[PDB]
Amino acid sequence: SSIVVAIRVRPFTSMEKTRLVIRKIVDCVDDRMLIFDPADRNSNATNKFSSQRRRHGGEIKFVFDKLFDETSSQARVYKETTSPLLDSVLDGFNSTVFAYGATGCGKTYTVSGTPSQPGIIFLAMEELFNKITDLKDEKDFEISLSYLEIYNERIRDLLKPETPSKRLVIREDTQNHIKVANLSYHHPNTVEDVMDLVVQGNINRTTSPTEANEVSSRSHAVLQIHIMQTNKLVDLTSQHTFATLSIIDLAGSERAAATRNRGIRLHEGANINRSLLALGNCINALCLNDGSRSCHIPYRDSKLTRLLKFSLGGNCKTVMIVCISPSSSHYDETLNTLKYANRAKE
Amino acid sequence: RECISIHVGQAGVQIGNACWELYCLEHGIQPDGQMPFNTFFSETGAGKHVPRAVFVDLEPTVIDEVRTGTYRQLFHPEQLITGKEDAANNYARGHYTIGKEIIDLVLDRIRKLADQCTGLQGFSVFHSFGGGTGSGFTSLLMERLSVDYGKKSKLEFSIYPAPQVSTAVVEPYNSILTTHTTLEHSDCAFMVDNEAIYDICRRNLDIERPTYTNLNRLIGQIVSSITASLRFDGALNVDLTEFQTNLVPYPRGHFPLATYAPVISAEKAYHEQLSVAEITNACFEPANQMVKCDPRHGKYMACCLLYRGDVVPKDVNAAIATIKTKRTIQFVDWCPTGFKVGINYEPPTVVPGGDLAKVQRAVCMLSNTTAIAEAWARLDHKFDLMYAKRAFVHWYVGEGMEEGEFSEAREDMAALEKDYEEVGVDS
Amino acid sequence: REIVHIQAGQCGNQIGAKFWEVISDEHGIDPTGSYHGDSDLQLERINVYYNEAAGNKYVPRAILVDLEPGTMDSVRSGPFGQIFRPDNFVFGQSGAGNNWAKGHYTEGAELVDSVLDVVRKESESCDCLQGFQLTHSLGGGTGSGMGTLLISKIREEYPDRIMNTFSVVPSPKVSDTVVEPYNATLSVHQLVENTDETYCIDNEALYDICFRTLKLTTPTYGDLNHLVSATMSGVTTCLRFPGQLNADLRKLAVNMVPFPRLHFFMPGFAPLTSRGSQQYRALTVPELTQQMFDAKNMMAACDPRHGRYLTVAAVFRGRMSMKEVDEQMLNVQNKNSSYFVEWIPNNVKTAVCDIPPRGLKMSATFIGNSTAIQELFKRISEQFTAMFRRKAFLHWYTGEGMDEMEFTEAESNMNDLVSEYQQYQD
Amino acid sequence: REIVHIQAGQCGNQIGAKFWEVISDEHGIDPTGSYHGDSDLQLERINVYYNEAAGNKYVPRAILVDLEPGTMDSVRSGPFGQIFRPDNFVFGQSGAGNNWAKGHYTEGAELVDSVLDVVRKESESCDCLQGFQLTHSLGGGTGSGMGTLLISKIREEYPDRIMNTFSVVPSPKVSDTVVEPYNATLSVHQLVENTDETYCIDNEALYDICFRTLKLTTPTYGDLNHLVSATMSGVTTCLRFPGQLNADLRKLAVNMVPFPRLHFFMPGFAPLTSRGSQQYRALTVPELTQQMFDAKNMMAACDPRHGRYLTVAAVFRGRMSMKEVDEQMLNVQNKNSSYFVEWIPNNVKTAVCDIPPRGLKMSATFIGNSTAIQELFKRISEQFTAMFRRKAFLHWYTGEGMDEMEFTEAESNMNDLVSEYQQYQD
Ligand SMILES: CC(=O)O[C@H]1C(=O)[C@@]2(C)[C@H]([C@H](OC(=O)c3ccccc3)[C@]3(O)C[C@H](OC(=O)[C@H](O)[C@@H](NC(=O)c4ccccc4)c4ccccc4)C(C)=C1C3(C)C)[C@]1(OC(C)=O)CO[C@@H]1C[C@@H]2O
Ligand SMILES: CC(=O)O[C@H]1C(=O)[C@@]2(C)[C@H]([C@H](OC(=O)c3ccccc3)[C@]3(O)C[C@H](OC(=O)[C@H](O)[C@@H](NC(=O)c4ccccc4)c4ccccc4)C(C)=C1C3(C)C)[C@]1(OC(C)=O)CO[C@@H]1C[C@@H]2O
Ligand SMILES: Nc1nc2c(ncn2[C@@H]2O[C@H](COP(=O)(O)OP(=O)(O)OP(=O)(O)O)[C@@H](O)[C@H]2O)c(=O)[nH]1
Ligand SMILES: Nc1ncnc2c1ncn2[C@@H]1O[C@H](COP(=O)(O)OP(=O)(O)NP(=O)(O)O)[C@@H](O)[C@H]1O
Ligand SMILES: Nc1nc2c(ncn2[C@@H]2O[C@H](COP(=O)(O)OP(=O)(O)O)[C@@H](O)[C@H]2O)c(=O)[nH]1
Ligand SMILES: Nc1nc2c(ncn2[C@@H]2O[C@H](COP(=O)(O)OP(=O)(O)O)[C@@H](O)[C@H]2O)c(=O)[nH]1
Ligand SMILES: [Mg+2]
Ligand SMILES: [Mg+2]
Repeated sequence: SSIVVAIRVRPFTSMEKTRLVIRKIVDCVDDRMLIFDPADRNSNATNKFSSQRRRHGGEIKFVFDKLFDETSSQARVYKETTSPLLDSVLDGFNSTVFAYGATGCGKTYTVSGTPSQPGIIFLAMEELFNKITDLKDEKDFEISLSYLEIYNERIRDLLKPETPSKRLVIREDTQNHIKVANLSYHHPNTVEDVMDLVVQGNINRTTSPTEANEVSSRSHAVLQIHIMQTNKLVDLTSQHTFATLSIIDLAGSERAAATRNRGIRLHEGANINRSLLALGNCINALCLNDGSRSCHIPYRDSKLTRLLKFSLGGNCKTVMIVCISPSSSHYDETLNTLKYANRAKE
Repeated sequence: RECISIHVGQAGVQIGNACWELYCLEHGIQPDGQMPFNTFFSETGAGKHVPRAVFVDLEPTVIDEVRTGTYRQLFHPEQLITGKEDAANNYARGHYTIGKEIIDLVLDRIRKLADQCTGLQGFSVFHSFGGGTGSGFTSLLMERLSVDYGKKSKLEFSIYPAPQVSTAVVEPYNSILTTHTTLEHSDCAFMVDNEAIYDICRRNLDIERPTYTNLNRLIGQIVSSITASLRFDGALNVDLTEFQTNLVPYPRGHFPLATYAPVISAEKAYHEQLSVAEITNACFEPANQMVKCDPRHGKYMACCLLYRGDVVPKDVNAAIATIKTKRTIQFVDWCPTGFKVGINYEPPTVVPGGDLAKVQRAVCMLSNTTAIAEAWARLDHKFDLMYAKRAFVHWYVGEGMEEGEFSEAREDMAALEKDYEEVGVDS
Repeated sequence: REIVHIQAGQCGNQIGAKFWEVISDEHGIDPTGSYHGDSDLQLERINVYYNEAAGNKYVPRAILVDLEPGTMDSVRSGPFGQIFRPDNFVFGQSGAGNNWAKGHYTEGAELVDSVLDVVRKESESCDCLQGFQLTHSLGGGTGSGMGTLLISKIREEYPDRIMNTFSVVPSPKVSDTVVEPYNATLSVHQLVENTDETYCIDNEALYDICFRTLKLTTPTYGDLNHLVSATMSGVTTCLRFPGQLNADLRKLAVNMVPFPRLHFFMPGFAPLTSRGSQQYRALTVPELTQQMFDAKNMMAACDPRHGRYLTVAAVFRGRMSMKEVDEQMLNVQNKNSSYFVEWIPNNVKTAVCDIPPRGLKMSATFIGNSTAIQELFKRISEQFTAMFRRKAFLHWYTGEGMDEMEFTEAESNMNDLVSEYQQYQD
Repeated sequence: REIVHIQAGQCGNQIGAKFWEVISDEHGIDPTGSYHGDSDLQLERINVYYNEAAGNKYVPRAILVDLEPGTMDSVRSGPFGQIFRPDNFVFGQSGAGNNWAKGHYTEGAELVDSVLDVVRKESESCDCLQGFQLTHSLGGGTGSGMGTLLISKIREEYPDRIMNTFSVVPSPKVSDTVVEPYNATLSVHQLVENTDETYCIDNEALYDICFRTLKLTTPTYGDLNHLVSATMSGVTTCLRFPGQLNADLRKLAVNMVPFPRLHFFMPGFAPLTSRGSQQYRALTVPELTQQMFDAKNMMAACDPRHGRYLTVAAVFRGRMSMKEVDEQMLNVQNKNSSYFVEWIPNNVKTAVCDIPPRGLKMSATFIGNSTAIQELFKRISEQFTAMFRRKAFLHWYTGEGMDEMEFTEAESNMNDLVSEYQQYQD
């Protein structure tokens, strides 16, 4: 039913440690309790009297469902939040995993990271596969994998770009079955091959060649696990249902206008922000209309919102994930995306 | 003692047309610049003095009207900056994708003017809140200009999104986004309501059918009294920074209302007998406010009265004493006084082909008040409503304008409103 | 700047032919392409719609697309055979025959490149391309098939330019085909996704207007197209000369689309009066707005008063008081506060141009984004459904390689459109 | 200010046609609508009855309502076909045929909106609407049916404006229908409740006047309507130019209705004399009042001297002494103190306008609120009763959905009217 908002940061490195003269803007003071630093005691003005400032002088309190920080390992952050989403998939309805942030804020790293650590996809398969081999003696497992990229409002076959985007059509059933046209579907034979396909996908993703993040994915992607288990026993109720798990990825969004934002950078940047808007529209409509009686949700704003037509909105559960920067170089971006998450929460 | 004028979109340009017409009339300057003043016109050895002005429009249209119409010979071609594709009522496009493509040129032209200008006092920007080429571009420019000239005075004469009626439906957005730039970078801003003016035209000028032509002429006439008036050498030459000294009590509150109290028809010019007290009294009547605001529901923070033509200080002082005696209008309790006086010797400017009949004296009022703050509440409601539905939001998101920026813009506006509340209440 | 005008199908071609008559007259252009106008402003933005060829021959920035040779012949044989450029006449194999799949999917698809090459040639003759205007029917087959076909192709080339179209909508009581719902449904399915603004015009509505207001004994297609052309001009007339308030396709979109997808508009035109009744006209802004906000003068069949106004554009022509206009706008919104959508503060966007239509002292044009239009979509959807439930005529599209899934998907997506308009109506 | 003039039915249309002849002549307006008068005061209040269309074409602020095409045709074919506006000609399905229910309840009801739309259009062209004037018969069927139908509708729109009507009353000895009582009774039932002032004119009375005083060999309807039009003008003539004492429909009502419901008036006109006897006229205020208070010159059939005067309005035209007038008013009330209702101190309201009717040196018009008028209601009620007791002709209204209850209720309510006039008579 209700969604869960969870949050975590990259870290600060020698690039931030070298910058001794700076005040942090992120301070998680407790579980689920984020304080936006630092107020305003600046030596670049006055502020030596009873404050008449709007917020430059106070601190902004953000409260979430599961706020984490650099202290908490992704091995727990992920499972704490998604271990039930994976179980939710097998409770008669589907589920899905979200992400959020500006370019360079740890998407790509947090989904996996350096090839020796756990992450969203790795732990998804690690946990599931263990459950599969433990429960292999009870149920039959027919699980398939769907791969997808969104770039310039175009759906691309993440693993085989050789197929034209015209061959990918996003539909859904009245049974909430995922109806996507000709796509290179695969199976989770082992996490090694799964992750190899994920890497192949990440290679195929169309990226930025501009900013310091120049690997900079610059495209959305969705990896969907379609689980069709069946019964090994014969009885009056032997009708095992199916369900899926969507792994949602985003391009990343820079400040409204970058210093070299020209041509295709403007074009895709718009397409990214429009896609993010579409999500915001659907999420806000969903939550507010869950508070109300009638739920008209604008799933036609983006192909992603069509893709998430039921993954985000049906009788199901999901976790919102937001990547946070403690640097004042991301002051506006981080603050605004924090407010976004809070609005999504409510 | 010199200054630079800036005009954006269509409105800023059309208003500029009226202003530069007035200045020509005042100095006897012809349409080709020929004189048969140096603070508005760069001295030319041939006698063809040229306006210290920058004209910007991302769709040359209105500038082409200037280029092909009268005073195409007056203005320098280098000053007539135009784009190819307009911002189209989108602050974000004017702020970024479109505006940024010419802002470099604009700043370069300004630099040239500033390098020519010796004693630069400051700038005078004419813009709106409706269009993006006015609203968004100005936001961009003011930031850039502020960086280059942190020590120079920046005046902004804006056309306030009228509360009753407007022409674009996405104005609230462009207006609220502008606010946090103007409040940040400007030194003094003016807000003018077209509808309040049209009402003035009906009541005072007796005009049943008023348009931008006459409306702009009134606005320009005010600016002449604010600025050019000083440059004619009067009894009390109140500096532009001297205005700020006395009008502005805080780091913020840069929102004076500019009224003109000799508004009069040709018929009335015969029957009506005006004088210092009569005209001065008229400017405190909630009718010639030039904005949808009723002073009687707030307090006066400061009030500069600028006189032209046949006036004497004795009568001015007496009129003010009468006002303070009247006590109908309220003043800020912790502001002992709030009256300042500027006085010219040169008469009021007359526009051949205008309506504002010739008078022997004139009064302008530059007043800071807490009453005007109420106008922003009306805008807040308009914004909040459309914002709640995210109506038209995709036009700004399509640029890349962060949704959170809209919420931030509101909070800054709300802060401004709060400040005025505190001014009136505290003592 | 410059705008490309593409005509698709007989309907679109006939409308366009009348359109180019109108604006060529507006800009003082004779049947040789020579300029003999009396104003200078006629040449101020002549580049918008005309190439200036050697000898000052002004050549329609337009592409003529059809699959039925003969209609194209009638164009060449008409008064503008000396006006339109010969390499802009694109036609080949015989027409779809009201077969959308032939127009879009197969036979028409074969000739796409022959159009797009001309598109490129036109684009590279421009100093700044603003967008495209497509004129076509929404049920014809070729006009509706090639229409959305080319729209998709053009957006792929110019994703950041404005896609405008004037579409003739299947009218309740004015027909000429029994697969009008199939063609319309298949068309609109792709139309929405790839269009920035679209205008919905009913022949039935025009049939009513051309008698109710113009009292025409024999309203012909040339008269209905004439009504359309008047509004087509008005949409972009602001771009071609001076005015108190400028306007633009982009400006309109910015003030006319509040929700990305809801970009369907009803068009109208001011002074509508018969030649014997013109002597009783006041010719005032009040009078004009009475007509502009009269449901009976709307060129969409659906009567606006069954829905609400999300946003309205009122573009005026000629010398007038800005206050006078503003007053009338206020009076209108005060008069029918129940009709206007309360979520918008000022429901009406205005613009005023300095030049009335030659021969008129003062005019205007009306663009309405009403929620009422959903009812036209409903009606068509119902007709589509009734046939589709029996797979009626389906084999005509099956033989072209079209499956059932497309048809069910289109209808599902048509329902979304209606639902969205209903979402934003009380 | 402005006043709307609505004509209903052939009778009302013929009277109105003559009326508009008269006042157009009064205000110097020719058969094109152009002004060629010699005074400036003719244009001082021309707005009251005319729209000023482009070219200075003055257009009757009037609505022409009928259900019998042909009468409307005769209007268009007459001298004022170039005067009246074409969209004010409202007609459709054939007429009631003296069937009140067809006029009000059914067939006429279907076309109400086509009138009211014009009403609104007229209203919004006004600077200040004062009220409405309806011209019709009280027995015709359509004129009496559509009459009260529209009166109800109009008051619902403009409950605070003045509802004035000039109604031709069923005359004892001048007929042309046997259901004249049915139509009159059904009409007046709704008339009273929704009317602020009404004038009762008998064709029989006019037939007497037009011979007894005017000595006409062949008094035609055009001559009887002419008499009516003279008084119609007088009622509002005070609003259209300067005078020593102004007057108004409201002013009259304030001084003419003492008891809400008793707003039925008898009309009269001063100098009534044949063209061979005009040379013997004195043309003095005395002379005028002798005629004005002459029972034989009253345009209602009932002779005032069988009742009493609740209140009288005497509106004079042209240069005259105010004292002279006042003296005559005093002399009259002194002369017939038994006729005037003693409950009122000054029984006569006066007004004096500076401009006589073109061609007259001095004139006047008379409006009487007498109790005698009750006798006309009695007579009609008796005729109604006699028929109703046998349910005569009832099936003509039964077939339209009219029950007996309406008829009994109407008569009961008609009795109340008479009773009230009798209450206030000795
Ligand atoms: C003597 C005189 O004043 O004649 C008028 C006239 O009588 C009326 C009735 C015109 C006339 O229009 C029609 O009868 C008509 C016929 C078919 C479809 C639609 C309309 C007129 O034909 C149309 C013509 O319109 C124009 O000239 C505009 O510039 C118009 N032009 C065309 O449509 C056009 C026609 C033929 C060839 C080329 C262009 C226009 C409008 C909008 C944008 C661009 C151009 C006008 C004023 C008139 C006549 C000539 C009788 C009216 O229409 C227009 C569009 O103005 C109909 O109601 C208006 C009111 C006008 O007063
Ligand atoms: C040479 C001369 O003086 O001729 C007079 C004339 O002989 C007399 C007899 C006129 C004449 O009126 C009639 O014979 C008459 C015919 C049908 C119905 C009613 C009356 C006259 O026709 C009528 C005409 O009235 C007017 O001019 C008023 O302005 C009058 N106009 C009209 O009724 C009218 C007639 C035709 C076309 C347009 C208007 C009026 C009265 C009240 C309010 C507005 C206008 C006048 C003085 C005369 C003639 C011409 C013989 C009299 O009537 C009026 C209304 O003035 C009849 O008794 C009076 C006394 C007049 O002296
Ligand atoms: N006072 C005054 N206001 C004007 C005038 N012209 C336009 N405006 C107002 O300015 C608003 C739009 O401002 P602009 O920035 O000039 O619009 P623009 O020049 O077309 O720029 P864009 O709309 O962004 O393309 C309109 O809604 C009007 O209300 C004018 O001449 N005088
Ligand atoms: N938690 C972290 N610890 C160490 N390094 C990090 C962490 N998060 C991100 N990085 C590094 O920052 C660079 C990554 O940016 P990521 O790749 O994290 O950006 P992104 O969000 O995918 N940018 P974009 O694709 O434009 O939206 C990588 O090389 C990471 O190693
Ligand atoms: N407005 C308008 N519509 C037309 C005209 N002629 C045809 N139509 C409509 O367009 C449809 C046919 O479109 P058409 O251009 O013939 O498509 P095609 O047959 O595939 O080439 C018909 O159903 C008509 O309703 C016209 O002159 N004007
Ligand atoms: N005063 C006057 N009364 C008329 C005239 N013509 C008809 N009438 C009366 O009006 C009645 C008929 O009304 P009419 O307009 O025909 O109503 P309709 O038949 O329903 O349209 C008749 O009984 C006449 O007494 C006329 O020219 N003048
Ligand atoms: Mg990445
Ligand atoms: Mg602009």
